[PDB]
This record gives sequence, structure tokens and C-alpha cells, in this order.
Amino acid sequence: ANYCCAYGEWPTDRFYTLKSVKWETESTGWWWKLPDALNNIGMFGQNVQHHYLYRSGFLIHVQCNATKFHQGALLVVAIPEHQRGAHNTTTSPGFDDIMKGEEGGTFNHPYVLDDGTSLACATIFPHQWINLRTNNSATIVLPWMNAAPMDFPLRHNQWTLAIIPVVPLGTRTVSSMVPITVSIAPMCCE
Amino acid sequence: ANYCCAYGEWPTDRFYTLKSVKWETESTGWWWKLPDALNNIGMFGQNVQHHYLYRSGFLIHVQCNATKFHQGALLVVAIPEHQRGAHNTTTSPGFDDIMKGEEGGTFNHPYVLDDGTSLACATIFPHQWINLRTNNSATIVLPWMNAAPMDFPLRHNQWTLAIIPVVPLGTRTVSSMVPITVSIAPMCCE
Amino acid sequence: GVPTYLLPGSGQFLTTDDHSSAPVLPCFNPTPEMHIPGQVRNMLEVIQVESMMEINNTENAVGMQRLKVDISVLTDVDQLLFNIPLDIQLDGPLRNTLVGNISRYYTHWSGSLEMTFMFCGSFMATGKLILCYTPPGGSCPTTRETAMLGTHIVWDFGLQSSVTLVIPWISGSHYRMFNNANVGYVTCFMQTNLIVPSESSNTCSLIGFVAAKDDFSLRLMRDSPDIGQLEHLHEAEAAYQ
Amino acid sequence: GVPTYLLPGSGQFLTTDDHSSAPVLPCFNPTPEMHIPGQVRNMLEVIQVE
Amino acid sequence: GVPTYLLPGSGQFLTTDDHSSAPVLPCFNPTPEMHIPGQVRNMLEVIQVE
Amino acid sequence: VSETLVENFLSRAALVSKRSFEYKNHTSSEARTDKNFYKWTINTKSFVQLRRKLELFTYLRFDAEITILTTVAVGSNNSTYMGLPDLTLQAMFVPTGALTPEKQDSFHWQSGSNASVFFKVSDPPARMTIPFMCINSAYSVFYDGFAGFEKNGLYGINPADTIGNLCVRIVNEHQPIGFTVTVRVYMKPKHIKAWAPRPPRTLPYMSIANANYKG
Amino acid sequence: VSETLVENFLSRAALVSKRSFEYKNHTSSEARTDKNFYKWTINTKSFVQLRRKLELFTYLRFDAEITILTTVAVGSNNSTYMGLPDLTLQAMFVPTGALTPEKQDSFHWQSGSNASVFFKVSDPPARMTIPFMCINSAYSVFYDGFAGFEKNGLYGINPADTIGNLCVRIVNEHQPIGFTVTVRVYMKPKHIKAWAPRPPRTLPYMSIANANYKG
Repeated sequence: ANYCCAYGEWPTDRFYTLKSVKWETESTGWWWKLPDALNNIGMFGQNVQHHYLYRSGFLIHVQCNATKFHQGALLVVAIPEHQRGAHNTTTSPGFDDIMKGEEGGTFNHPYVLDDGTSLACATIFPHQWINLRTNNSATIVLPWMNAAPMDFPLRHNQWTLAIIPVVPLGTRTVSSMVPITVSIAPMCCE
Repeated sequence: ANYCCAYGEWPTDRFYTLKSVKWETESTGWWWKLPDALNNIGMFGQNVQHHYLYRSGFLIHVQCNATKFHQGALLVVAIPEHQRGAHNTTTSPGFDDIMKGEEGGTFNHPYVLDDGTSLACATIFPHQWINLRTNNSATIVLPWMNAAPMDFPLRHNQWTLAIIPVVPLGTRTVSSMVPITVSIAPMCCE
Repeated sequence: GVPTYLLPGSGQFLTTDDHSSAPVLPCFNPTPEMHIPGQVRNMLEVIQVESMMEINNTENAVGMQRLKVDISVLTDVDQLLFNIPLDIQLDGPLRNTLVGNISRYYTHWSGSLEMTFMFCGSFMATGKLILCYTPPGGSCPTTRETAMLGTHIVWDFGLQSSVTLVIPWISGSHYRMFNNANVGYVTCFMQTNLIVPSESSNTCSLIGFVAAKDDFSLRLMRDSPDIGQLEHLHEAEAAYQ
Repeated sequence: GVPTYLLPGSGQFLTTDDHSSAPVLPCFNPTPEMHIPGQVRNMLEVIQVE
Repeated sequence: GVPTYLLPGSGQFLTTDDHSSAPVLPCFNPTPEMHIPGQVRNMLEVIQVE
Repeated sequence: VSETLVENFLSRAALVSKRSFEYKNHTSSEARTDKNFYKWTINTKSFVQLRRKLELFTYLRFDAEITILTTVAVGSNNSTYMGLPDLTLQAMFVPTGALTPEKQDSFHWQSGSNASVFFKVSDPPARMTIPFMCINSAYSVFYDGFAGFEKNGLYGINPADTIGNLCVRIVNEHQPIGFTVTVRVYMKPKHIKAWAPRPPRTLPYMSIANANYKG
Repeated sequence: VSETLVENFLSRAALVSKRSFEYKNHTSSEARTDKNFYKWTINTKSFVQLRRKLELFTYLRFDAEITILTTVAVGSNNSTYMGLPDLTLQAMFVPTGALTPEKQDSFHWQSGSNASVFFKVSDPPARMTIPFMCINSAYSVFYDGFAGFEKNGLYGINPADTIGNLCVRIVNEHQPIGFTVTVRVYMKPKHIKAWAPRPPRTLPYMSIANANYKG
């Protein structure tokens, strides 16, 4: 339903549904590195650690469950080669804090995208808007996105799906919670 | 019977048969420099020392006489311009130890081909394999192989036929012997 | 007169440019070339010729013993005979071959290799061997049944004296060339015992060859480090006083 | 020989001129380019994104 | 102006090159040549005489 | 509309590196690796202007044209002006996977495989065009991955790319009088192709190898 | 596939010879044959890199392009820097069967038959292309034969080939101040044809005239 083909390119059907995250009024955001998220689940993960090689696209579906009395806006953006950065040190991020698996991570500074760039300009990447008063779902189709024709799934994350609440969730009660469900369906997985 | 045309070039019938050599379990190999081998036998030798000039190809046939209970592998390789070298000195090899006549010589270090190169890469030269369990004969046809259109047979050896046992001869008894017969037939001898 | 101006980089020696130079002897006529058999026009034809592998990787093996592995009657079944890592630049069985020697003159190599193994036992010697290929993203097998799970060939050398194994296309440039070698292995296991007649020898040997297929590619030529390094040689200064 | 004379401004480095230079590795063949989605040919397309 | 760069070996005297040089007397007309019998065009004709 | 193309936007010569070095009779071990030569790994993420301009894209494919400008001077004034003797300099491009010189008289300077250029101080600046030297189809400005197969690898360092190393030395054997020579390297990308534009950097850079931000 | 052709594989300029020589007022008999000039027989089996690369083939046919790079310096510093006076150098290619100079002022320097080039230090390096100089159709990298007809001949030395001898001198009459000049010779084979490929050398070389191996 109104999918977004990234960069105007259209490259199975398992739709690995990750554990839903809780959107609170103080949430900063969540991110998943696409090859790493599915590296430990399903036939995708089994084939990934069976072979030294991998080549495929992705299909992303993000859905929220909220009532008509809820308000908020989400930016569902897929960042290619989202090389993260540290906040107050010159040392590079480590393997533990980069490869978060299917659990994913949270944005420390969503304003600067944990990269030092601007969130306001993040719309240049393939993205969709989830405004709770108009829609509650977003679908993005991701192409190959690699300089090399071949890649190592266990060492390089080609895509990073980021969900950032631009407008915080709100309702009459001071505490609000709205589940967010992320489903990833690799296509032509190798 | 399944001859090998060297370098894919096909340039009399006397077939001068040299004295057979004895293939033992500890043999390192044998070599004959083709112009020098026939320099002292037959109409070829008579014409060679009659004239100052010589131009012809060669035909090589190598045959072994062994039973089905013998094992071993031979590398029958024709090396063009096989400039030999000494083992532990800076002085060049002498006339006596280069021109061995129809008797021929033996390899001091077959691993390095007495040249300092590798035996493993000697297959780049025109060669045939004699594996006693499959075949016992090898035939090689040698072209002119000289930079100049004319040559002096008494000073320059254009070809060097080498027979090297890669897999040593073996049988139930600790001592083994298998005769090897070499026949050279110069073609269009001058 | 033609008005000209000098660009940056004029009057420089590049050591790589291809500019026509003044003939030192314009009137001299070089000796006409004749047909010499065995002309080499491309170095890829050199590496397509099979050369023997140093399969016997045991440390104590020296010289001729390194080219053959011995199978005896006493060798147990399910025993590893040899393993050949698939990295030509790496020091191993593929090092002192034509493919490895030429490839060490370049930086990036890509293509597929072809291996041939020859059994050099007696005529009536019989037995079975398992030749397994391990892809680069995997661990070298240690047992016969683990090897049997992957791509493998059951070679009966009592019937066929030679077997050919084709390694699939591999890009050595991408697969961990100083990225800071598990590029694939070929191992052999003894499926059955070696059976020989009483008159034959109790030990048989194996010979292996390696060659590059026509899809091989070499790029970014460099200086080969296996020359033995630059030492001054004898009779050098006295040659050109 | 062609008679030539040097114009003013010869042998100067402009830092803005576009003159062909000597290839450092003439025999080297660069890696062929594949299709990568999202190519940018003009920077005006960047500012047209909200 | 034509952009040029100097190759290695420029401004050298080879003693063997064949390059056109500036005539010292462009307006001077040399004496026309007549037919002189016994012309030598190749030195191989000299050694063919016994 | 032509001025704002990617090729025109990025193809501007910039002083990627500038490093002087003395050379006075360095027979002793004074200033190891700086006796009479200097080396510089060819990386584009050295000056913040070029960093910010290039980091507007994810993948780049270009040929780097290098012009070397050298000046010689002395402040000692131990004798008369006497001019400046003409020195010949050697600039060798050592690509990845090759050995770089460690001393001024190392045998790597005469390798015969690494491309080298010999130029004089009085000559116009030397120019060379380094081609697209990468095993992949494009350079990775940002790399969301780890170099080595072991977990100790560095984040963001692509073992691909790595254009190469540039070494410059004084060919002349050390003259009786020492001198200070300054070499300026200007790189101008050519035939540029760009993919996947990215938000501009907003925070000051913290390192040349990390995307770390202050704040 | 073009990079791995024989022409590209072998046609790389290499420092075949490098030899400095003093020239200070050599009126006396000091350093005979090294007073103000040096000679170098043009042989390709001088540097091990080129030896191993060329010895991959049995027969070769190529034209050698020679570029001469000369630098002048002094460590005495007996006076001010005063620059380096421009010296003119003569490089004469003496082919086989011709007489080579024995002294700097020998009449062979003005033979009129040997090709000679005059160049200045401040000029760009001098380049000359020596053609295929052999009585046979190809050079013999390996020669399984003896040079002379008598048995005292040397093994492996072809009386053919023998490209020639290269001599370089300082044309200027000895100036009051002596100087050290270093001449670097770079040879780049061109139009290369190769025949009969051979196994690569595996053992270190023992001599420039023998195929002797250590081990």
C-alpha cells in the first residue's frame, strides 16, 4: 500500500517480523542495520553463515498501532552506509556497539543522526513519513546498494533502517505508549 | 604412437639407439644434448664433422621395459638452450662436463634442473609423462629451435633431452632396475 | 612561428610514458626476423600450462620429496593426506608453480584454477580417495564424513589413474589481501585401504598439478618479492668497467 | 622543425586550467563501473529535495 | 597559443639526427648541376669492380 | 546550470598536503624517515573543505591529477646569496600492495615497477594523473563495515580504495650546503561520478578516520 | 588482458646502471679510466629484477631506449654555494666491433662514426633508442654453447648479441673547481618479441655470467 522504491529502482516473502518496540513520549529513535538484523534468524541467517557471500535487496514495512486520539510523526528513513560516530571521543565505535543484531539500537543524538550530519536534511535519503493523524504504515523497497558486485554479510551493513519520532507522541495522559512493528523481507537472498 | 609436436610445429629414419640406461630407485635423472649426442655416430656424425654447418630437426623416442608390478613416473622433457650451471662455485661449467657425447650426463640436482630454476615448472617445455601403470613410451618431435638460420653443430647444443624420475621406481624388493631406451632420429640432417 | 606556452609538467622524466625517441643509428638496418617456434604474445598463456604442486607440505620434506605424498598399506582409513590452501600469493603448495610465480608479479588476481592429480602406483594397486573442495567462507574439514557433506569426488585410483578438479571462480583481491588466508582448501582423505599385490611395492605416490583457466586475470603489475632480493653479483663491476 | 615562440604566461600553474596530463600507469586497467542506483549528475537535483 | 611540454632529450645534439636547418643564404642560387659521367649512387657498385 | 554540475562542483585543485623537510648532509641517523624525503598516503579526507564537499556523496569514482610545486630557501645565510643550486627531485607513486621506501637511498627508489617522475626545481611543476585505483566500482566515502575478518578490525576503514602512497625525495647526493625545500601537492579529481547524496556535515570533525562529532 | 601482454610486462624503464665519477683537474694519472669518464657495456643481466623477468624467455628481440639522468653536487664546500656551473656531457654509443675510448681526451670521442649525443646538466634527460643490434634474428638469453672455436671459450657467452658499449664523459675542459657528477641510465625495451618461455629462477644468482645456483 503506497510503497516507496528507493532511488527509483525495483530489484523471499518471509517477512521476518522483529519484536515490536514501544514508542514513548521521550523516545529518541530506533535503528536496525539490515544485513545484521537478519543474520541470526531464519533461512536468511542460515544461508548467511553457511556461505561467505551474499547479494540481495530488501523490503521494509513499518506499522504503528494507535487510536485516533494519538498524535505524533515518525521519519522512516533508510540510510545507505550509515557509518556511525562517537559523541565525545576520538575512538571509533566498536563491534559491540555497531552490530546490534535483530535487537537494534537507539539514537543517542537523533538531531545529528549520530553521524554529525543534520536530521533536517535526512529526507534526501529514501524515506517515508508516518503522521498518526493521516497514516500509520510505511513501506520502503531497498536496492542492492553496494560498490562491489559481491559482499560479505557478516562484516558490512549496506543499509540502516532508522525510525525517528520528529514530533513526540502525545495524548491526554502524561504517559503514552504505541507499539511499532518492523517487518523485513529480503528478496532474492543469497 | 601419440607423439608430441614441440610448440605445435612439425618440421633420416636412422633412429640412432643409444646404450640403454638403468633406472634404479635412487637415480636422479639423465640428459643428452641433442647435437652433441649424434656428433660421433653414423652418417650424421660424419656429415657434421665434414661440414662447418648443420640445420635439422629431431625425433625422440623414449621407451621403458617394465612389468605390471613396477611403479614410477618419468618426466621426458626437451629443454631448448639448457644452459647448465655449477653448484657451489662462480666458475662456468667446462667443456668436459658440458659436452658428454652420446654417453650423456646425470642430473646433480634434478629439483632445480641444474640451472637454478624449478623442476615443477619444467612442464612449460615440450614434455611427455611416462607413468609405468599407464604407459611406457614417449615420443617428442623437436623443431629447428635456433635464433640464427644457420648453426655450428660442434659448439652449440640447441636441444637437451632430459629424463627425470619424479616418482622413484619401486617394487617389493628393495633393489629395482628397469632399462630405458632412447632413440634419436634426426630429420633433414645437414 | 607558432605561439606556444609550456604546460606544468614539461621537461619531466616519468619513467612510464611512451614517447618516440631519436634513433641512435637511423641508417642501420636490423637483422630481419625469422619464424621461431614457441612465440609468447601474452603471459596468460604461460599460467595456463599445468605445473606440479608441492603437495607434500610437511616441514621435514625437502627437494624432490615435496612433490609427492606417499600412500602406504599401513595408512589408516579416514586419514587426511594433504590440504591445499587456495591462495597463490600465500606461501604453500601453489607457491613454486607457474601460476603463483607469475601472479606474484601482479597485485590483483582473479579467475578459476584447475587441479589434476595423478596416481603413480603399480598397475594392480587399488583403493579409493575422497577429494573435497571447501569454499573460502568455511572451515577446513578434518574428518572423512565431514568432508563428504560438502562438494567432493570419490576417486578410485584402481580404475582411473588421473582425476581433474576444477576450482570455481575466485577473486583473491576481495578476499582478505592485507585488509588489516582462509581462501578455500582442497583436502584428500583415504576412503579405503590401499590394496596391492604381493609382488608390488607397499608404498604408492601421488602427483598433483595446477593450472589457470582461460578466465584468469592479472592486474597492477608490481615487483616480485621471491627473486631473492637484490644482492650484488660476482663479475658485475669487472664486466662494465 | 616547427618555429615557435613562447607566449606570456607559459610555464605557470593556474590551479583552474583543464589540461590533459600524463597517465601515471598507462597499462593499468581500472575496475569497470557497474550501475549503482542513486547517481547524482547535477547538484540542482539535491536542492530540489524538501 | 598551443599548449606544449618538453619531452626528455630536448635541446640535445645527437650527431646522427636528420633535421632541416636554417639556410645560411636563402636568396643564393647554387650553380645548376650538369651531367658528369661516372656517377656513383651506391657503394656496392664500387666493390663489384674487379 | 553547467557550473553546478557534480564534475564542476568537485573538480577543483586543492592543497591536499604541504610538508617541508631539511636535507643537510644526513649521513647520521638524524630525523629518521625525514632525512631527505617525505611520504604521504593519498587520502582525500585531510582538509575539512574537501572532506565536507566529498562527504556529500556515498560513492565516488574519479581520477586524481597531482601537481607538485617545490620551493627552496634558506634562513641561515652562512654565505652569500649565491643563488639556489638546481636540485632534481623524484616523486614515486607507490600503489597499494607495494613496498614504500623507508630511507632516501633505499632500493625501492629504483624499483622499476612503481611509476616515478624526475623533475628539477627550475622546471614547471610536475603533473601526473593517478587513475581510478580501486578493486570495487567506486570509492566508499562512508563504509558501514569493518576492515578485517577478525573483530579487531577498524570501523569505517575499507580495505578496498586506498589509492596509494606518494613519496618524494631529493635525487642529488647531499651537497655541502644544506637546504630547506617545501613540496606542495595539489590534487584535482577528474571524470567524477557520484551516487547517493548525503546530508552535509554540521558538527566540527573530531578525527580523520571517524565520523565522531563534538556535541 | 592488455596489462599482462609481454610488451607491457617487459617494457618498464629500469635503472640498469648508476655510477658517479669525479673530474677534478685530472691532468695526472689518478684513477685511470675514471679520470673524467666512465664506460658501461650494455648488458641486461645486471639487476636481479630484470634478470628474472627476462630469463622467463629463451629468445628476445627488442629495441633499448636509454635515458640518461645526471646530477652534480659537492660536499667539500670550499667556497660559497655559487650554484653549479652548467656542464656539457657527451654520451657515445660504441657498437660491437668498434673501438671504445680509454681516456677522456682520446680521439675516439670524435670518431664521426659512433653515434654521440651532447647534452647539458640543466637540460632535460637525454633519450636515445638503440635498435636491435644482433647478427641473429633474436637475442639469446640462454646460450647452450661456447663462444670461441677453441675449447678455451666461455660457456653461455654468445659472440652474437653484445648490444654495445656506452661511454659518458664531461666535454668541458676541467674547471678550477672539481665536482662529483652522478649519471643514471634507464633502459626501457620496446617492440619486444619473446619465444620459448622458461621456468622462473628460484635460487639466488651467483654470477652475472653463469647460471650457477647456491644449494
